[PDB]
Amino acid sequence: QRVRTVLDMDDPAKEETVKELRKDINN
Amino acid sequence: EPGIVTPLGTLLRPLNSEAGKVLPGWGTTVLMAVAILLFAVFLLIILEIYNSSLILDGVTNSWESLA
Amino acid sequence: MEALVYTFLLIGTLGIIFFSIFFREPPRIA
Amino acid sequence: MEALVYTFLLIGTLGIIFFSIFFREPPRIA
Amino acid sequence: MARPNPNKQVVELNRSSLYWGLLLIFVLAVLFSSYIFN
Amino acid sequence: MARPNPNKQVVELNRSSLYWGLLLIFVLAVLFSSYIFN
Amino acid sequence: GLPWYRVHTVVINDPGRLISVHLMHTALVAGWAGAMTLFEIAVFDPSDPVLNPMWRQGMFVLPFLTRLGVTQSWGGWTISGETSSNPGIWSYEGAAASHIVLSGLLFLASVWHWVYWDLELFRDPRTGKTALDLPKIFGIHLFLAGLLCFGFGAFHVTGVFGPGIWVSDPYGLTGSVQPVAPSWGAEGFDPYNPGGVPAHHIAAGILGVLAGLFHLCVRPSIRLYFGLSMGSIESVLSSSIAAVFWAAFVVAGTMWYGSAATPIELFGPTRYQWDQGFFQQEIQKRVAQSTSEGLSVSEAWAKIPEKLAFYDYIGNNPAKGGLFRTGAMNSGDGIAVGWLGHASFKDQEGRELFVRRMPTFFETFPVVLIDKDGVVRADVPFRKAESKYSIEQVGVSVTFYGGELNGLTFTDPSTVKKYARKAQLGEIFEFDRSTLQSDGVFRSSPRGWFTFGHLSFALLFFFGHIWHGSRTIFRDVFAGIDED
Amino acid sequence: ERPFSDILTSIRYWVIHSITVPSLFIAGWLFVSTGLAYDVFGSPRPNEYFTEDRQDAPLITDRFNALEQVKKLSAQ
Amino acid sequence: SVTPSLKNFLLSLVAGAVVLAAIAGAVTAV
Amino acid sequence: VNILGLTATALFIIIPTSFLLILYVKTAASE
Amino acid sequence: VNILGLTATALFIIIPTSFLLILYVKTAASE
Amino acid sequence: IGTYQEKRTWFDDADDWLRQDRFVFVGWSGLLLLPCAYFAVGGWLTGCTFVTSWYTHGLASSYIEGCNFLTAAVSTPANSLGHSLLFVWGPEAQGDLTRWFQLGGLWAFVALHGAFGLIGFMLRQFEIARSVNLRPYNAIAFSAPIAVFVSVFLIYPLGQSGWFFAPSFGVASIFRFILFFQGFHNWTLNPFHMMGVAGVLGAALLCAIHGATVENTLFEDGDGANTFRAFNPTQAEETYSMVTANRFWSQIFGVAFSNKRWLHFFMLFVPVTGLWMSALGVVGLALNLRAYDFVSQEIRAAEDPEFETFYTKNILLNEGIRAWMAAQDQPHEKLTLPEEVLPRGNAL
Amino acid sequence: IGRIPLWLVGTVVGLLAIGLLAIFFYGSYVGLGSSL
Amino acid sequence: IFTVRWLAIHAIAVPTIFFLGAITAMQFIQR
Ligand code: CLA
Ligand code: CLA
Ligand code: CLA
Ligand code: CLA
Ligand SMILES: C=Cc1c(C)c2cc3nc(c4c5[nH]c(cc6nc(cc1[nH]2)C(C)=C6CC)c(C)c5C(=O)[C@@H]4C(=O)OC)[C@@H](CCC(=O)OC/C=C(\C)CCC[C@H](C)CCC[C@H](C)CCCC(C)C)[C@@H]3C
Ligand SMILES: CC(C)=CCC/C(C)=C/CC/C(C)=C/CC/C(C)=C/CC/C(C)=C/CC/C(C)=C/CC/C(C)=C/CC/C(C)=C/CC/C(C)=C/CC1=CC(=O)C(C)=C(C)C1=O
Ligand SMILES: CC1=C(/C=C/C(C)=C/C=C/C(C)=C/C=C/C=C(C)/C=C/C=C(C)/C=C/C2=C(C)CCCC2(C)C)C(C)(C)CCC1
Ligand SMILES: CC1=C(/C=C/C(C)=C\C=C\C(C)=C\C=C\C=C(C)\C=C\C=C(C)\C=C\C2=C(C)CCCC2(C)C)C(C)(C)CCC1
Ligand SMILES: CC1=C(/C=C/C(C)=C\C=C\C(C)=C\C=C\C=C(C)\C=C\C=C(C)\C=C\C2=C(C)CCCC2(C)C)C(C)(C)CCC1
Ligand SMILES: [Fe+2]
Repeated sequence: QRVRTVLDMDDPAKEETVKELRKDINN
Repeated sequence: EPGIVTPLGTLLRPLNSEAGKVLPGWGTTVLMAVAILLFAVFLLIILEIYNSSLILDGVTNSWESLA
Repeated sequence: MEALVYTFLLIGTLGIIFFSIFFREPPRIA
Repeated sequence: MEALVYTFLLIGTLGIIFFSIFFREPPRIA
Repeated sequence: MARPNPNKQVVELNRSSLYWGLLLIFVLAVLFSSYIFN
Repeated sequence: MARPNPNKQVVELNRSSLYWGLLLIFVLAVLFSSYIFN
Repeated sequence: GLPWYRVHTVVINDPGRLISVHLMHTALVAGWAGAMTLFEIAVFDPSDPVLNPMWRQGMFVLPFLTRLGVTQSWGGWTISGETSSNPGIWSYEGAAASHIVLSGLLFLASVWHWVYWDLELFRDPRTGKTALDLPKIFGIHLFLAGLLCFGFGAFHVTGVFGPGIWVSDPYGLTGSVQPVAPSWGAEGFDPYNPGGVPAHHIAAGILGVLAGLFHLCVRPSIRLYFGLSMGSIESVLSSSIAAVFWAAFVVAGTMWYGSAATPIELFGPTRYQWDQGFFQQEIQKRVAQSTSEGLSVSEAWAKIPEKLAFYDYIGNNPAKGGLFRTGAMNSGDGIAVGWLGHASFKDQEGRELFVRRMPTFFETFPVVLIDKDGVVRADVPFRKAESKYSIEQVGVSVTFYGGELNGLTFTDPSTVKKYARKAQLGEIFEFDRSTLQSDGVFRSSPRGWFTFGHLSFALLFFFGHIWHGSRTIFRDVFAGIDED
Repeated sequence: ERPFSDILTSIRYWVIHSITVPSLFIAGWLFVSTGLAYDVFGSPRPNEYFTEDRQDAPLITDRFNALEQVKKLSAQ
Repeated sequence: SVTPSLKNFLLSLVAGAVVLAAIAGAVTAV
Repeated sequence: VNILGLTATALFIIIPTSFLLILYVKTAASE
Repeated sequence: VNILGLTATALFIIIPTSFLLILYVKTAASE
Repeated sequence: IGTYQEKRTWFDDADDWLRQDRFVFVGWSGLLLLPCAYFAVGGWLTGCTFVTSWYTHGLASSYIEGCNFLTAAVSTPANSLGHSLLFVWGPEAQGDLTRWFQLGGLWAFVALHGAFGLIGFMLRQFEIARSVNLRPYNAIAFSAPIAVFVSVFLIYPLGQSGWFFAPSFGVASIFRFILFFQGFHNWTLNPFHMMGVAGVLGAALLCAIHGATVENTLFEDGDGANTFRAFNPTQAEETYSMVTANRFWSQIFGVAFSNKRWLHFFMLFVPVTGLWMSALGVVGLALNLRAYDFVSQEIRAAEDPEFETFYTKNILLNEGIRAWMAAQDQPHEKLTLPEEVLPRGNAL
Repeated sequence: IGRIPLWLVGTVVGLLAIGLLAIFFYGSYVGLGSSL
Repeated sequence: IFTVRWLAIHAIAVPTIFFLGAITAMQFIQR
């Protein structure tokens, strides 16, 4: 449900996912 | 010496009869200009769409467009 | 893999038959 | 099996070097 | 124009160009043998 | 007898003999392929 | 005389043999197409359409067969899983037989055109010398091209007469051949939208018909005639080869990037989907939904389809093979038999670690275990001396859910290392290897081989277009110069 | 035709180039010494090499909002 | 609606037309 | 024997065929 | 590709060498 | 033209003013070649003194940071941008030149304008060859440099993830790209690359041997030791004894050239063939299709701990290359590989 | 016209370029990027 | 004058000396 938890779940696997490349200007 | 004469050859002879018939003047270079520039801007539109260099209200250029 | 070799050899044989029949040296009659 | 092919094709290469060296077309002075 | 063809042509290639072609194929085999073998 | 060889001969093989040779090789291959492949 | 690199210039000014050699090239291409798909059907294994699809077997022309609408076969099986009770005349090897009979007809026509070359059609009634009415020939050919494009876009893909096309879901799960309605807006120009293809072909056909009519009407001028070397057929040759490597670059780009007419289900995935975590993101948000509302990660992994996990594998990447890793992907890694589930790694204190995904650029990659915050917690120890990151001293256990292994937690260091190395490549799958003598390395997809071959062909044709441009503009000084 | 021989040896050519070349040299000196390149260019000075927030190399990691992203990751 | 990317596209194309006109003027001004 | 026989068959169908083609073309190009 | 390499290398040697030899003896037959 | 009246128009006036003798030939091809080449060289020379790579690659690549000539480079755009062209007006920069420089968009700008400059230079060769009417074998040989340029600056990044893996405009950056293909691709073991290196060293062979042979079998034409003035621009006789050259090389090497035309054409032939095959090889590399692993040799090395070869030494050195590459060459992967996981030998 | 010799002009240009090259090589031991 | 050779020389003469003076100032830039 939460997009921030799946963001931190995809990050240790890879740092090039489209959802990590979109709306990451907050980080 | 003549060639091989055939009915369909006699039928479609006017398709290949005026080998080299041309008109004087420059012809249609203004439409060369406008059509070539239109093809150019069209090809750039599709290039920048496929490059994700242009963003519209209906294009995504991603696999979810299959939905 | 053997069947393709067999079929190739036979189609080559029929090719040689067709070649010998239709593109032979004409008799000279001289 | 591969060593035989390598050796045969390489000795063929050097043999055709020998052929091109000695058995070449003699140029003409005319 | 007539029944025989005007473009009746003979193709030629001297033994020097034979040497060029055969050495080309032989060294191509040298280059690609370890790759097709893998 | 001289510096060039006097027994200089030209080897001939016409198109009909080419036909016979090609057919002989291909028919021999067709016949013996089943036994060579075993 | 003419050297070996000029032999075909015996038919530069002979239109009968030009038509004849075009006919026999067409015959050879059609015969190759038929023989190639016969070979592909002979060597195809339809045992598992999901875990061993056609692009995992190196099928090349068969995905193109399945692209346009031919899905069933006379062997009683369809690639989508259904059984072809009445596959009809147009099966895979039925289309092969059609190609073969077309090739035979074209070969006979080629022999006829060679033996009958002195046709008065190639003789103009003005002077009787050899000439071709190039403006009218191009106008006629453009008219036929427009008519065929409009028909293909108005009846074949629209499905009112034809079968439509193969459209799949964004993540390539279901897939189906159906009619597609035209998209007349910017969505029609969306390259991943299949609704633009009928509109594209309809508009292209209408424009081609009008342009061919205008060509049939109006003749060219003297200035372009003496500029573009209009009098030479080699100008047509140079322009046509320019157009075909234009299209070659187009098809190489659209195959490497993916588009509407390039389905993942038929042609394999793209390396950019792996590098963008597309299937992984799909699976993980399919987990976030139905995990955030109860029924936690102990179960519901079986709710994850097995095709999706097969897609989340770097061996499924089209850019993991080599130039000479030759053949089928199954001959590379073995045929997938089942999914073992997503590996969850946990260390001795409780945080959930994750294995780093392998970048496409690497043939080998070290195995590391990273925390949620993005700092490496463990690694496969190369040195194993004065190392304090090894699994043998950290204490990481691996657990699986929803697959052949579900709820099983391994704590043994050797097996957790081995399965971490297996999960380094993505998902975890079991592969049968002794049936095809699998070497071990990864192979390349038909999409990747297609793109490589067409890029090389496009470069060679660029060289050919430069050479033919020189040939066209310099048709007067080949044998020598004017020496004055 | 003036084939590069009389031109360089001509006092008329030399006098009019006794000012322009030093002027260009001085302008090029001042364009870097006054920091105008740093201003209109976006290149970071060694004193403003790093910000206080990040001690490491900058990472854009975006494609569309990269303009305002490099705005907030540059040296202001 | 009209996107900023499309606005920049229109500005770039009219700028290219201006560049073409400037090229024509510079080449005809001997 | 599944592929050694293939190699033997290939050599047998080419080498004398090539030799015959050499002699045939050597005669055909001479009038 | 242990002996697939054999057959591929064999045909890659054979086809150009027979082709070049045929056209060469075509050249050399006419003086 | 064509014995018709042909009233002079704007096209005729432009052609007559364009194809004429000047110090620099403008012609029609100068409508593109001059502005595109000028923009490319200006952008590169500006980049090697000004453009910092601290936001594109996180490196130093210009004289403004203290770099020298080799380490200065016009750096590629960030891989997060993918294969975007990075227009200054486009969504990456949106009209702001100052931050368009920090985006690395001038890499794509200079690469594009240099491709158009290559096109314009070939068109200039074709136009000159048309203007004074001899064969365009210079353009035929020039077909290979543009093939190399396309295949390494556009085909490889378009096949890979993005322009970040494309080479950057700069000597040390080209060296980085070269070692990148050495490690990731095993470019030395690539067959098309061996085709290319063989062609190029053979081109060096032919150039050196042709110059030395011509200058060493010269006729007298003398009564003076400076043979350079022995040549006259207007003469229809040979200046170097080719038959003596043929005898010398037949007795030294075993074979020799019997034709100046075929000699010069093969001198043309060797580097164009080499560069075209190298272009095909890097095109093959563009889609991760390499001549990396020999399957049988790696198998016997796996089941034989004593079977050491130079090929296996190269393979192991390449994964060592890549293991050291990843962390400091791929910031967007942020691969925080620890010291222990790095493969290394005893001592050192 | 020929009042200043061409060899003199070339000598001045060459000494300017050589001294500037010496300055640039001096700029590798001081200033930015000089390991100090 | 303003000839084609004039423009061709100046477009490569003015900016190169501009950046040349830039590098000359840039060598003496301290830390
Ligand atoms: C459909 C495109 C096309 C067509 C119709 C032609 C037609 C022609 N070309 Mg040409 N060419 C092309 C593309 C094309 N070319 C391309 C892409 C290149 C770049 C490589 C060239 C480079 C080229 C050169 C350098 C020359 C020609 C020449 C010629 C003329 C004589 C050809 C000949 O007899 O050589 C004979 C060719 C052979 C005997 C065998 C060639 C086959 C090679 C070895 C590879 C084998 C391929 C395989 C069997 C099939 C693969 C095909 C498939 C992958 C596409 C002829 C009119 C010649 C010319 O202009 O006359 C002065 C000339 O010298 N071409
Ligand atoms: C558009 C062209 C094209 C493309 C993209 C493909 C692609 C593919 N083919 Mg295919 N094929 C083609 C044309 C093509 N083919 C043609 C024209 C034929 C008829 C001869 C075949 C016959 C064929 C068969 C029989 C098979 C395939 C197979 C395959 C798949 C396995 C990968 C592979 O090819 O190995 C690797 C690709 C390469 C190594 C490319 C080689 C690069 C160049 C050409 C190197 C050679 C140059 C050098 C001078 C040769 C000297 C070597 C010599 C010493 C032996 C793959 C997806 C296999 C398959 O999966 O079944 C369907 C299979 O068994 N193909
Ligand atoms: C009766 C006509 C006909 C029909 C119905 C088919 C049907 C089919 N063919 Mg086929 N073919 C034909 C004729 C035909 N063919 C002929 C005459 C040849 C010899 C040249 C071939 C050679 C051939 C081969 C080699 C192959 C097929 C294949 C196929 C199958 C898949 C098609 C595909 O994916 O390729 C894609 C087709 C296209 C992408 C068509 C694109 C057309 C181009 C891009 C036109 C663009 C240029 C044009 C001038 C632009 C006009 C300008 C405009 C403004 C007007 C399919 C069932 C494939 C197969 O699986 O084998 C069975 C395959 O390998 N065919
Ligand atoms: C030889 C002339 C020439 C050519 C061929 C090009 C070509 C190109 N330039 Mg370039 N440029 C030039 C001169 C030229 N330039 C000059 C002199 C300058 C200095 C001002 C620039 C500065 C420049 C920059 C800063 C950039 C480019 C870029 C580009 C590329 C893409 C341009 C684009 O996005 O839209 C294409 C433009 C055209 C196709 C122009 C044609 C105009 C059409 C045919 C007419 C339509 C306009 C019409 C009036 C519409 C209004 C109708 C209305 C009244 C209703 C492209 C290949 C971009 C790039 O390199 O990408 C990285 C980029 O950012 N150029
Ligand atoms: C790295 C090696 C190398 C360089 C630098 C080079 C340079 C050159 N070759 C030319 C020609 C040729 N090259 C040829 C064959 C070859 N050339 C080769 C190797 C080279 N050739 C090889 C190996 C071959 C064998 C096939 C031929 C056949 C020709 C010609 O016809 C021509 C000539 O007459 O030779 C004297 C000249 C015309 C270029 C020009 O004005 O384009 C105009 C376009 C320009 C200037 C724009 C280019 C801008 C580039 C693409 C982007 C920016 C790059 C920066 C400026 C520099 C970046 C450098 C870093 C990457 C380190 C130029 C001096
Ligand atoms: C057991 C065994 C045998 C051990 C050894 C095994 C071994 C390790 C084998 C590997 C070797 C091998 C072949 C591997 C290499 C594989 C590979 C790279 C293949 C090469 C592929 C190839 C075809 C490249 C094509 C690219 C290209 C066209 C280059 C060709 C280069 C070429 C031939 C150039 C000529 C070179 C050269 C020697 C020039 C001599 C020319 C010459 C005689 C000029 C002299 C001369 C000058 C004048 O001025 C005049 C006037 C006259 C008159 C005159 O004459
Ligand atoms: C006569 C007849 C018939 C029959 C027909 C047929 C049977 C056909 C066929 C055919 C076929 C069965 C074909 C196939 C084929 C193949 C091909 C045509 C191919 C090829 C080639 C190529 C092109 C290649 C190249 C290459 C190589 C060599 C390798 C790899 C790489 C490359 C690519 C380079 C019929 C009954 C109908 C009718 C009547 C009579
Ligand atoms: C960027 C850009 C642009 C463009 C520009 C241009 C087009 C121009 C230019 C420019 C240039 C062009 C510059 C330059 C530089 C240069 C230099 C820097 C140089 C050098 C050289 C040297 C340093 C050397 C010396 C020497 C010596 C000392 C020794 C011996 C001799 C010699 C000579 C070698 C613009 C703005 C539009 C915008 C976009 C981007
Ligand atoms: C290569 C070249 C050139 C040249 C340049 C230059 C830059 C030159 C110079 C130079 C110089 C500018 C020189 C000077 C000098 C002087 C000297 C070399 C001297 C001496 C001697 C001695 C022995 C010493 C002594 C002493 C002592 C012991 C210590 C102190 C005192 C005294 C000084 C007395 C030219 C352009 C023409 C042409 C082209 C290239
Ligand atoms: Fe010479």
